[PDB]
Amino acid sequence: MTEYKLVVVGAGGVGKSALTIQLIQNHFVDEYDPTIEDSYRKQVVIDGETCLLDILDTAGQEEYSAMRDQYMRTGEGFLCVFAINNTKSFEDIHQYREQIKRVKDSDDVPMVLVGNKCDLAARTVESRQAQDLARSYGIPYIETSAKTRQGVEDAFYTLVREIRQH
Amino acid sequence: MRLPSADVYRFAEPDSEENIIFEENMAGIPIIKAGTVIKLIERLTYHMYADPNFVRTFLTTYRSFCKPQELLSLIIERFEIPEPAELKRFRKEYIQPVQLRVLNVCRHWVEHHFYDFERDAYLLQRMEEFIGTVRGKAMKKWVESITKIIQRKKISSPPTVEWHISRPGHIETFDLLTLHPIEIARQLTLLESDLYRAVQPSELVGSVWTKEDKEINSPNLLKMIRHTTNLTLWFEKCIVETENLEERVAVVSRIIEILQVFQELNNFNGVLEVVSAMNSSPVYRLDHTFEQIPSRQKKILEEAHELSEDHYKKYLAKLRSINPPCVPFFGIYLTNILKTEEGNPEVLKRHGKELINFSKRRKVAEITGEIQQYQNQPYCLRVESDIKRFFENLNPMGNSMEKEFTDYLFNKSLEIEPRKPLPRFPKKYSYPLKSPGVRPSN
Amino acid sequence: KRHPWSVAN
Repeated sequence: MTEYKLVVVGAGGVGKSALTIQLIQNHFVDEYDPTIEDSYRKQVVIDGETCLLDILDTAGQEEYSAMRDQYMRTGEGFLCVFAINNTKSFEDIHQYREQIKRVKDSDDVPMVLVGNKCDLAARTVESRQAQDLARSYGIPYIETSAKTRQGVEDAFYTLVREIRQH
Repeated sequence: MRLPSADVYRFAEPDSEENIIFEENMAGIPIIKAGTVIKLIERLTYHMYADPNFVRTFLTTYRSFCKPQELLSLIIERFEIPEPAELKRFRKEYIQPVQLRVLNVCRHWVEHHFYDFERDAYLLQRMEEFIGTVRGKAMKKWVESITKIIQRKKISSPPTVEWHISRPGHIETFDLLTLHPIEIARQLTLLESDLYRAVQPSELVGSVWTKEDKEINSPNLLKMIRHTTNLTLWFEKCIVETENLEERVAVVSRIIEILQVFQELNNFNGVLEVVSAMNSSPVYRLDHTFEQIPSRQKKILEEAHELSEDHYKKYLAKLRSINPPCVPFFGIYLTNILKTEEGNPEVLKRHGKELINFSKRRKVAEITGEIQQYQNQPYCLRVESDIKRFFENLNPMGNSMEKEFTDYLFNKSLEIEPRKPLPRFPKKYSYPLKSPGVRPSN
Repeated sequence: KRHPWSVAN
């Protein structure tokens, strides 16, 4: 069966790790041990086709800036993630995407824009702003909640559909 | 045995499902999974046996759920046991061992986690007061040992250094091709090993290197990473600013020899500095340059790159099997600590009661323990003060911002090998490009 | 093909 290499890209310091963690955990297990293969590999069924998502999230290694190319080189699809309570992380998106395009040597790499909402801080990025950025790039926008798991699956599945329809 | 009433001594309340829970599928001592802070303090100072592993994990990780001043108050409260003949047994098998455990905790706290006291003088005032009130004959030796520590805290044969074109003292000619590649790898390994060894768990627990005060709380970690980034960028710079193709091939080839020696030294930070440079956008596309790299060096670089594939599967196995000294790559630890802390609840609930999730803290303490285990052993290599200083002061970015500098590297890449016929560029090195290789001179 | 340091085909 088909395996998709997905890479999570986004600013540190605003809990981006929750997007992939919440995807991998069974919907009611709060355990997470990042030191094992099941922690980043998940078998799923999307539009009736079974496949394996391999998800790279380097959360915590943001200071190793000269490694971004190396890590981005491994993916065929990219989740660009910002926190909806952190305007700076939304502004960082443009340059992340420039870098993904250069790494992959292509002007349309499969990718998705993901605004992530943490439990309690206040929104500073309006959905219209993000929707407009994503349209200007020609890519989808998904909002997710780290508290409820709403949108998480949608974010990854949309990305897999961008790869399949490329 | 019979203890006071919980309404006088809070640590007498019996265990229950609402108090303490244990790990159900794992040196004779049960693994605490979760508990109130009262119960955690109880077991930290348990009368039936010492528990050094619990003490170490607790004092490494407690600040997420208990503040230092609160911990001091709680272990003082634990120490001051009121009595309920049969008192003789109580004093022998409850008061005495619990108080010794309290002093043991104080001792480990002041010895291995003195930073709590250096940042809150009032905490140290309270601790010295407490120790001063301790009047016992069984206690005297431990009390004196603690006071001593507190007082102190307020205060084989290496191989020959190799040379290539630059001679000893000729700082002004030091460069990637003029220093001996073995010696570059050795002095970078000494630098990176010291950088690795200076990082303390206090910069790591709590994911503090990712938070707004990272510069304050994780200064050695950041300095280490920044050195690694600096060397990667300098490698890319050396490559794309060598515009003559033959000279560029010699530069890339010398960098692969440095990588080979990094491998010989188990300097995996150095291995990955090189691998990250070779994977960078400005370098990875230089097909005309890799074309002329001899196949043996291609294989060396290929093996190194493969260490990073599959979420570092082969790096992880190789690290597990080598013997020190080595310099691990830190990035994986950082991701695992961060994802452990973010991917598990601070608190578990049982019967409506909140219990501190201690197992997630144990997982973080296992990671910091593994880091420490590789910080023990140093390298049997001699420092070369001038080569050392040369690499400490590398500054490939100069005054440029990150984006400007990485865009300039990529535009140099495009100029020296256009997407367009391949141009020619004149040589820039006056000296010979031939390498002395990576075997010593005797 | 693959990486520039891999065996050509």
